Amino acid sequence: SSVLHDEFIAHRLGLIPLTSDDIVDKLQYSRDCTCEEFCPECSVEFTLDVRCNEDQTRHVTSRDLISNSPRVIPVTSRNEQDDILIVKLRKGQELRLRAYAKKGFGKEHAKWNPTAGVAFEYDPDNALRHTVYPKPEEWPKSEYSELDEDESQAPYDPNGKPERFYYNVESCGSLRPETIVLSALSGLKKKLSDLQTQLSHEIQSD
Amino acid sequence: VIFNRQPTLHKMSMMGHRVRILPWSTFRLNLSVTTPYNADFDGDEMNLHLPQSLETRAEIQELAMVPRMIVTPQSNRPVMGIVQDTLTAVRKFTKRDVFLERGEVMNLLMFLSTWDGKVPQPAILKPRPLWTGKQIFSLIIPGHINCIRTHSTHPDDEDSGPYKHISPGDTKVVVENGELIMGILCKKSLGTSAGSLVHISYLEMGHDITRLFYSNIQTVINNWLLIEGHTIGIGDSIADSKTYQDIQNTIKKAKQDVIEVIEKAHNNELEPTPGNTLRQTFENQVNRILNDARDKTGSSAQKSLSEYNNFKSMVVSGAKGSKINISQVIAVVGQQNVEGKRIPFGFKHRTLPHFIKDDYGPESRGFVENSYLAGLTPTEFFFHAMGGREGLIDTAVKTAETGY
Amino acid sequence: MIIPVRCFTCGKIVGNKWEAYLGLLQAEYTEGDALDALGLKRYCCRRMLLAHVDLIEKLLNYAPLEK
Amino acid sequence: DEITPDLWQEACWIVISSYFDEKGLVRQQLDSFDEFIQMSVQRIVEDAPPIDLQAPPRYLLKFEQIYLSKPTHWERDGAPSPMMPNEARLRNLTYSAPLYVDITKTVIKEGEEQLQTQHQKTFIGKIPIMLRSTYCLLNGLTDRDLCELNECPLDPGGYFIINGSEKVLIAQEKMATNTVYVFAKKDSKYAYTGECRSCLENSSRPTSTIWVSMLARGAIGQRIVATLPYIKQEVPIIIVFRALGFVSDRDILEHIIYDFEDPEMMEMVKPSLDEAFVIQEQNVALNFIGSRGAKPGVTKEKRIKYAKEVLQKEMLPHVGVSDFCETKKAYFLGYMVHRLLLAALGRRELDDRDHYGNKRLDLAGPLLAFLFRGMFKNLLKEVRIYAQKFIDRGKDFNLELAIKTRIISDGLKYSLATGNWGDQKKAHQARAGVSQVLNRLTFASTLSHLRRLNSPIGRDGKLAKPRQLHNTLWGMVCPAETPEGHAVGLVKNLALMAYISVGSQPSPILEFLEEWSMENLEEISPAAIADATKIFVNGCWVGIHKDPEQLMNTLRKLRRQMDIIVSEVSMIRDIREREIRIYTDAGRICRPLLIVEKQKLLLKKRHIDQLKEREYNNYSWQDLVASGVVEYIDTLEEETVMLAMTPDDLQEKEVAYCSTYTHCEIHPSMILGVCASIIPFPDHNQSPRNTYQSAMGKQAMGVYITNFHVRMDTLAHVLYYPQKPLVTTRSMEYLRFRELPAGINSIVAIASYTGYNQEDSVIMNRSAVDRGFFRSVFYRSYKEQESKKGFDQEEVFEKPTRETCQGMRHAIYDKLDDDGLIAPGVRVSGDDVIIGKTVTLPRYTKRDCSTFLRTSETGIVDQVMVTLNQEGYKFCKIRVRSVRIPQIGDKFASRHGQKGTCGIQYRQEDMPFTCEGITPDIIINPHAIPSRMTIGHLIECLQGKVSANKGEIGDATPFNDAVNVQKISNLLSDYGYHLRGNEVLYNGFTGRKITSQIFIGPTYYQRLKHMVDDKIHSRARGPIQILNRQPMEGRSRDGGLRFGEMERDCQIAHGAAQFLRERLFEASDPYQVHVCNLCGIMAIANTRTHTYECRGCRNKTQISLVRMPYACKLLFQELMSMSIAPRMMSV
Amino acid sequence: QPMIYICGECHTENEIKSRDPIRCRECGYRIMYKKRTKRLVVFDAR
Amino acid sequence: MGKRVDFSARTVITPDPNLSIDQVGVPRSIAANMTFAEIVTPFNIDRLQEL
Amino acid sequence: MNAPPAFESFLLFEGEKKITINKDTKVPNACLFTINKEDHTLGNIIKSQLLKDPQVLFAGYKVPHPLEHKIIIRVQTTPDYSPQEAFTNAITDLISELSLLEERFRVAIKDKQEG
Ligand SMILES: [Mg+2]
Ligand SMILES: [Zn+2]
Ligand SMILES: [Zn+2]
Ligand SMILES: [Zn+2]
Ligand SMILES: [Zn+2]
Repeated sequence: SSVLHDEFIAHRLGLIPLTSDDIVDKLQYSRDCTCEEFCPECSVEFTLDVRCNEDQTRHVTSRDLISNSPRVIPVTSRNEQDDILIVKLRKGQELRLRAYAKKGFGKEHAKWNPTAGVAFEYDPDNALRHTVYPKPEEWPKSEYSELDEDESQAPYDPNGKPERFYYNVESCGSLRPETIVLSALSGLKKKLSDLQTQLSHEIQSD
Repeated sequence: VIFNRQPTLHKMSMMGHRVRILPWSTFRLNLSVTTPYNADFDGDEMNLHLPQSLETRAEIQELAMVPRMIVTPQSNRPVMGIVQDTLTAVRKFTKRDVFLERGEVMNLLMFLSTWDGKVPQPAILKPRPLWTGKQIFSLIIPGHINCIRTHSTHPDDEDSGPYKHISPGDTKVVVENGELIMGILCKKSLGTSAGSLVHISYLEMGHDITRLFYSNIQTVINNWLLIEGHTIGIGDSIADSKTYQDIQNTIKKAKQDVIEVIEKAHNNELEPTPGNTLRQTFENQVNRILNDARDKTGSSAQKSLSEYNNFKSMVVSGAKGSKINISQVIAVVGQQNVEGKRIPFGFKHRTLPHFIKDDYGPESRGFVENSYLAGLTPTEFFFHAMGGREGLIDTAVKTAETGY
Repeated sequence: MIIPVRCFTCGKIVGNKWEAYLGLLQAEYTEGDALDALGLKRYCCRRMLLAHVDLIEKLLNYAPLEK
Repeated sequence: DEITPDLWQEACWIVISSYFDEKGLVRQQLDSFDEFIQMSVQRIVEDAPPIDLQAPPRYLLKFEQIYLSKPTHWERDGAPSPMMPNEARLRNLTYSAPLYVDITKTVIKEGEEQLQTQHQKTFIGKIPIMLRSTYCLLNGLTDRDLCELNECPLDPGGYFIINGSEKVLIAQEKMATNTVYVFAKKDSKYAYTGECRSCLENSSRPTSTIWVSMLARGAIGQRIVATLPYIKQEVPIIIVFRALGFVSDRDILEHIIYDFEDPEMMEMVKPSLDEAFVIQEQNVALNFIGSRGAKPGVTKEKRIKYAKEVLQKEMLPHVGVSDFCETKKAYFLGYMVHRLLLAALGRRELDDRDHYGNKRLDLAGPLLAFLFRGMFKNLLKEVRIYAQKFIDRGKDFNLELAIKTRIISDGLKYSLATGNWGDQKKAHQARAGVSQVLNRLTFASTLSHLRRLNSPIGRDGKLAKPRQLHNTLWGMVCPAETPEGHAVGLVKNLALMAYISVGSQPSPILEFLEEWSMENLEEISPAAIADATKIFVNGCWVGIHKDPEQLMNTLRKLRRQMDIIVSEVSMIRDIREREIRIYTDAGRICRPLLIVEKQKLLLKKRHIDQLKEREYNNYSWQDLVASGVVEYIDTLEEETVMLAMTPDDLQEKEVAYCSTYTHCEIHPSMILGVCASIIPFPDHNQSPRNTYQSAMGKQAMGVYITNFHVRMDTLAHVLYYPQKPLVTTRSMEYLRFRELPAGINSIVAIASYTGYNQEDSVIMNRSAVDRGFFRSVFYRSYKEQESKKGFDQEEVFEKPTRETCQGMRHAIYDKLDDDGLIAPGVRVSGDDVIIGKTVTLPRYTKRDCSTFLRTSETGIVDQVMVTLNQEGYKFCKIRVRSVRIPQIGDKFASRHGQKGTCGIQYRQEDMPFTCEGITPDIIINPHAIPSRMTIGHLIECLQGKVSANKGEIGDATPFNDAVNVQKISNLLSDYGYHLRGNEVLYNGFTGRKITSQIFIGPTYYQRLKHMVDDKIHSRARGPIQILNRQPMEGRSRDGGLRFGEMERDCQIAHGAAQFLRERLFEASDPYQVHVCNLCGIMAIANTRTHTYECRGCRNKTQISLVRMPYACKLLFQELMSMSIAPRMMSV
Repeated sequence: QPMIYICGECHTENEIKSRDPIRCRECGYRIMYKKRTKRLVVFDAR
Repeated sequence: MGKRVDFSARTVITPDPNLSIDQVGVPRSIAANMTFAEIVTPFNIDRLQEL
Repeated sequence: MNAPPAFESFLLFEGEKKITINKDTKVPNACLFTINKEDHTLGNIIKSQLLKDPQVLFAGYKVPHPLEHKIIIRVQTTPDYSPQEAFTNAITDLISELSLLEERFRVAIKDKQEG
């Protein structure tokens, strides 16, 4: 009975980050699960049931998303930062729903993206000249720069290659940032391993 | 299929295409084939007609296919050429100081359909292997065509003095045996004019080879522009303090000149020229002064531009814009005209209630002494809106008569 | 109508910051200092909080369909 | 005391805010309607003549008073309850109030047997009510009260609800009346023509135009003629003067030429005298007028009577229509001749047709008054016939049964419902385009539609002069907001502080002029008019004066003190020609301005102080006007005003420009309208770009109104996450764009990235779109009603069945309920059924007439409403909800004319990123900037970066010297960014830096109504039209695309004859006919029995089959209908 | 079978059968709304 | 001289640098709506039976 | 209406091969690897690792259409070597690099949390 239609609430629930640290490796994709639509091996059940009976506006927040799995809960609800606001309700308005959370990654939808920004940089002093500043004096210095203030950019390195890449991986909350990096390395390695397996089948089949 | 856009003005507004099924719900067009249709992607819609017999299919395939439609009989030149990003980028790519590394070169060669698989010997072997943009466009250029053109910035006094065949500015395009021996490619070399590389490709090589030439230029150049990049911002609209002072001095001198002509006319010290009344002669003198001011300020702005300026990049390549646009963005917007004359006295002997009566000065009658970056004053804003309304009316009223 | 959950650009969560942002504003913070207190350092998330119009508060002025 | 420059930008905007707290944006509509109801209806009822009817007994039936109650709706039961506008919208009612008139019928037969019977409150009609007017139930309600009634507090009102449809009256331009305008047509028999559209103060007849022309040179000299109304032949002016009682030539030239020392005027009038010497007395001149007329009476007596009546009623009604006014009419016609001679002698300029001082805006009030005059006249006529047919029998009659109230009610309702402005019978003489459906797509579109003006020159006209932006539109009409199609310059929009005058009576002004030293026109001698100054009031020359300067000082003092002269009265002193023209009539567009003392504003700092505490001490705009600090100046009085653009102009300068200013702009940005006031930095764009944005702000998605949950609109788009712009102008505070914005601040990068944004296209971030970026919801309402019109056939909502219904499609009806209506929350795909309606037959005894979804929509039912319509059968509205996620082909626009469709969407890892991992929401092509010169886009992007990094809202008000690009760049360099808004970006695919540093930052983008899914269409052998068996027209009809004449010409040039035949014969309307080989006329074929015969030739063997288009067969048959014999000869 | 509707003004749940004038029994208001279906509609939170 | 025709489609146009000049990128819904009457032969009997 | 499901970028259709090897006939000892349901993430690393092999004469990749979800990697090697062998070794080297990077990131995290 809230003022936001159903797809608004659904979209809004999809974007709430859920703690995924140790559970995401254990759960299966519903593609791979041998069950029906759902099961505890490939999904997590959430329930939300709020009714504004009192005169002040009721803030239906992520704290009202009750899960069957204690390990997979809304990040803000984890034991400061306030809870994500799902909808504001007026006296007499009511929201009752039943969600299921799945395993996915950011290629399918940004809600499965664990990062709240990935700062990536290399060659802070423009030594490789991969950028060409028309007026190098006008540009601020990188936080990773090692140059005296009179010097705008490093002397050009003809024999140089990009090395020393700087990262700042900010987490949306679902995974720890170091878990994001470790899971990224493992996922890239398994992509390459699967590619090599299929490559071997194609080579031997010829 | 026949692909059509309205108004169907000439035979190139309905051309044959081969269907490529793709995910989303729009008609996806190549960017060279937008000029024949007069089509841009600001909500334009186009009509697809599917011939329903082998005879009509053969008819369209042998008569109306786009490669057969590259050269128009209207003006014996190409009707489609290289266009915005690909033209700015091919201009930047064929500059003399574009050096590609081995991995970049292989990346670009992945996007040549007509590539024999042989990596060309780099133009620079030591201290480090480097290919040039001309060396890769030579691979894009088909057959063994031969072509001489001149980049838009080619100085007119260079073909007389020395260095005629070794151009300091890398102008004077020369393609020999299908290799870009020298020169910066631009609208003059890849556009829709007569004798360009696309025209000579269509005349010497067939329409199929020319189709591949268009496609290969676009793919290779867009994937290189992913490295180079092209942009535009406030920094391209800015000029140095010296240029601003020169422009303001020019405008001040012009306004004093107009004041002098006004004082002469007021004192009857102005005599009419043959073929005009005194009013018309005064108007001619004032308009000449202000046009001279606009041109001088525009030249000042143009010379102030650096080689990194993106306005200058797009104007030089011919992709979009003109030197007058740069002048209006940097130097001065200039005189606003209604029906070919200065702003009329719509009030009683006034253009606006903010002026005194009988004020033939430049600001009173619609001279915008500001640039678009400087910003127009309220009266300049209204006069500019009047001048622009004239263009909107012309565009909306000429259509019925021209279509009839 | 309501504060978005994530920043459209980076995907940082801003849904839990609207109420805190308003509380900081009534605490006589400037909008910039308030956005700094909530940890919105990228101008995309500052855009999200600074340009938000809470229309839901106006939609809650209408009585619901059922009592 | 004085407001210093450092405070000025606050003071002026404080003043502006006070204006919008007092007036609003739809004040002209409400004031027009209020004047129409308070005054115009009563004047129209009283100005009608009493209808005297007698066989004997007689009855007069005088109407004396009107009463307009509040809007009320009556049910079948008859209980009386107030009708709320939302109930009218939902139930398809008409938000109208009943008009009752007091009638007085006195019986007079003989012998002083008189007795009066008064019928108090006789229900005379129903008048639709403009919302938020004084007579609206939403009048004076608080925002809490409006929300209690399911109304938006931000809704401006200013429109009517007719049959549930919100209709807005467009102000109509017209040439002002009672004013002499001397023009010169290049191609005509006349050299100069002075026209005067004359109309009496309280309108009762159309405008009677009188022309006074000069015949073009080539008998001896130039002759002056006068084209009087109701007379089809030119008449010499001297004849007209003699017909008015001025026979002596001296008297006529006393009335025409006021300075006898001027032989030029004399010799130029002499031909007219020389042409009229045989006629020398009043009766003969009247006979001449009657003879030249189109009804020449055989007897001179009735000729003279007709000429008398014409010269007394139709000639110059504004001068006076009573008798003994011939002196005033003679003076005025002499003034017309004087003006014509001044134009012909070059002493006066020809009048400009385009000058808005010469124009009037016909608003809701004066337009509804035109309707009400016509409709009340028709009503009184019908009453006359009804009462006559009874008194002819010599018996009394009931006026309640004589008054058929449907005339006024149905007339006003029809006219506002259709827009055809006039009687329903004269549906072709009526002028359409008035009263359009209110645009509810976004709040800006609604405001602009409510502030819309119309120049009825005709779109077909290709003369650019009326389309040109005249100089006099300054401050009155937006220079930018205008449609760019076929109505450039004709459809206009009010500027923000523009106020259309509502009208006023000239009686107090005339009375004061009498008490003052003015001399009436009948009491003077003409010899005094030479040096004296004429005084016109609403076009009527009322007298003369001796010191016009101190008269103007007195009148300006009176108007600035809110004395007898009201604020909207215009008072123009033309000095070179000694007229003083005072105007009180309606339709005069004017604007407020700050009065200026010697060289100082009268707006001191104390006024700003009292305006700052506007909410405590109730010091409002009206107190500012009453203080003599502000003045409304109309277009015609601006000609006599010397404006200061800012108080900086009032400073003493090294060379003084004027030093004698009289007024000052409150702020120059008020020259813009509603949609142009949203453009940031519009003075840094090319003006066509500002016009295109002013058009495209109206298709932008947002929240068109707060109470959208209860409205059952046919089409509605609501954006999920509207944002106020980071870079805004100070005018949107009054447009309520901050409370109902129509866009999102997007991190836009102007770059060439992959080539998918070329030629006016954009690359959007798929990850941002996944997060709700520019997501919208599309609400579509379907209406249906079950009609019990008669026992022959009745419709009914009920779940159809396969065994009883006949025209039942194969689509499943399981989603419907037993009531026949789908339930909310049900997901419905294309071609699905939402209402199961069945109609009883004369597959038996009922046929299926169900309502399907508009094909290829795939929404969810948002809600279902059931009620009863006006007549009272069951009536259903179903709102279906479809979430529109932006995709390739959806149109987006910035506020600078920069429109484009989404070329492609890349995920966040595929988009280019800054060192701090910010990816652009949108990437637009740099080639869209240079030719367009939308530098406001770049300045807005840079200002928005500063605003987002600083935690403020950028000030992009047009003409602001405290904000330029260098300041913004210096501010941006303080937050660790390149001062010009560039950043090093990295390629998302490879991670390498892009060599060219990209220009990136927050810019306010808009999602426009034009989504590709509402435009994509395809056909392969669908339905065909009935008349010509060709594909239908439209997506909705599953129609085919038109292969037009130009496509035929293109394919002829191609030489593709079989493709041309496929398109124009085989893919459109293949057909076969049988032709007689002898007469070539279509024969009769019977293919079942194989008997072919031509009845004409009486043969049945020489018939041939011909494969021709059906349209060609239809053409030939329509030619045979015209007795043409198109004989298709096969040999 | 019942087809209970809600009142637009009094928000009262009241049953109305076919061939019945649309009138709320609690306040007589003439505009009624259907209640949300009981069918199971699923949303992908995307 | 001009008329409505079958086997026609219309939609918004969009850039595509990865098409050749003689190609047009068509949605799958337009292509699923529009059909081409192909004659059966032993050369195409199997493919057309598949379709 | 025409929106492909988002999983079609990652998931293989039934009967669709993850990788297909086609001999390039223009030059000797060259192959085209058409890899389905991958994008620049694997293409760029495989190409750049192949460029580190001195026996690789050409190594390039392209996404022929962004709306489609395949990549093509062209590899040419010296005659004594093979493009299939080069591609295999490139994947092996990338896997070993990522394993080492993962172990070293685990060690760095342990050091950072401990001290
Ligand atoms: Mg277009
Ligand atoms: Zn499962
Ligand atoms: Zn962010
Ligand atoms: Zn016959
Ligand atoms: Zn009720």
